[PDB]
Amino acid sequence: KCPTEEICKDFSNLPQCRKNWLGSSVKNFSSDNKGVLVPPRRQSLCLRITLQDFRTKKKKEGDFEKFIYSYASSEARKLRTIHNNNLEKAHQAIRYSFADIGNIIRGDDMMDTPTSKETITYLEKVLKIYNENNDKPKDAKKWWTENRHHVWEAMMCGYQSAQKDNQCTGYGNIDDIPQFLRWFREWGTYVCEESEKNMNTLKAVCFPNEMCSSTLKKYEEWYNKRKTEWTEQSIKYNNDKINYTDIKTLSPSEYLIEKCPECKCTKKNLQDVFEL
Ligand SMILES: [Zn+2]
Ligand SMILES: [Zn+2]
Ligand SMILES: [Zn+2]
Ligand SMILES: [Zn+2]
Repeated sequence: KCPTEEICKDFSNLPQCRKNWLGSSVKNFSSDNKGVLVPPRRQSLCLRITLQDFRTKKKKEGDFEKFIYSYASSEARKLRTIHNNNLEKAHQAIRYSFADIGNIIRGDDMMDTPTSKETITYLEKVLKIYNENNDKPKDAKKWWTENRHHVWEAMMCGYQSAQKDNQCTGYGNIDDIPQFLRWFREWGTYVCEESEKNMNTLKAVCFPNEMCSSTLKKYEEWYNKRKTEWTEQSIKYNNDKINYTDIKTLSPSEYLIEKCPECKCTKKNLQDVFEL
């Protein structure tokens, strides 16, 4: 279920958080991460910790952590405000941001930004200050393992404040899925949806004069835009799949067709369209 009303009170919103696929501003975009496209949701993710945030929040035990929780809660609220007429898109976007918050905290998020580079260093310094003589986490990896449940509660409390939803959810194991795969999947959820809709539209108009020709022209523009992105992301997918025993023999289309339950990608709307 949703978390108790008590737990939610302990979290707070941040007015900093208000409401395409980018092939740059990724670390090592020409080497390790060639082919990686950053989701628009990630580019817009509400979480920034500055040297100055570190200075203020470190002064009281637990405040820096709560500052993180607050951002996570605001990110969730924002996402449900964006996807207000669609519960499940909202849920999946929250999950994706939750996982992204994980990589940021753990210091291996792919975006080349100060927040992505610096958050781990600030968290770990604070944990040294307060936990160096007890049994509590002193590194960000253990912190995440021990506190990810709290982070998720803050997101659900956030999601509920958008429009008093009573339908919360768990996060599956989303945060354990390699980030490049999650981004590829999220691309998948947008594109396979476009693809199914665009096909129906094309068939309907062209195969029940100029409207057909006009429809096909737009269908082509959509196709070429996504085809470049498909091509880029397949480079990363194919380079890195060798390291995972259960996808190493799968093509990029097979990955999204067979191993992305949120995707709705099919042979007809993905494989037949994008892979010749
Ligand atoms: Zn759901
Ligand atoms: Zn969205
Ligand atoms: Zn750089
Ligand atoms: Zn908790």
